Amino acid sequence: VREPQIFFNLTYTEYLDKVAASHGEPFGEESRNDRVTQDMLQALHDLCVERFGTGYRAVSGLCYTDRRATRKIECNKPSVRERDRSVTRACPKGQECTTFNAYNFRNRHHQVTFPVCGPRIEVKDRHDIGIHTEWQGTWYPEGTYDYFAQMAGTLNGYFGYDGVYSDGYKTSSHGYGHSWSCINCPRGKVTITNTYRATWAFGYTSPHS
Repeated sequence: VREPQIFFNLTYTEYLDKVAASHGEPFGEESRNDRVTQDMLQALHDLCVERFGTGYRAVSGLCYTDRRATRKIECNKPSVRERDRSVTRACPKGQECTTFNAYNFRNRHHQVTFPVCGPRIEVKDRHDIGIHTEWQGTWYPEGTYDYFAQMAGTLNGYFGYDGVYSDGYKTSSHGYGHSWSCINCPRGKVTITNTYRATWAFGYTSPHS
């Protein structure tokens, strides 16, 4: 069933809510997570296991920048009455860090915050028409896909998307705002423009389950 959905001006966590809604190994209270955020949390568990051994799980984390965008993740193993232990891992080069919310294994009262990386899209190719000027960037994101892109800071701009299904039929959008989201959308090309200055945008892509 082909059912692409396009949204402007969602936050990243609202994009993840739309992913979950389009479908409508957890331990403990992680049972309460949507499949989309649980898959993301499990990738953080993997980092805790790589750096604390079998059974360690991510219980929170954050973003910071020290030369590079960097994740700091708090880990604990359910068997263990010790303080949480931290592991730090830079985002891949060319990527930036944002956060999402999910239940950890021990806290049933509220979701906690976790970090996740995604490509930095440079918006710096200058276009001049008349005495009008804009800066552009293009992103080719990694069946169908759940795409997100947003401007950094308070800037807004135009988000352009051209997607193509395997049989050649097309889905496109072009609109102004702070962000753009595509749920269950075909592989495509994203263009971002703004009229203020050279800047950057954050992209995130995941296969649509």
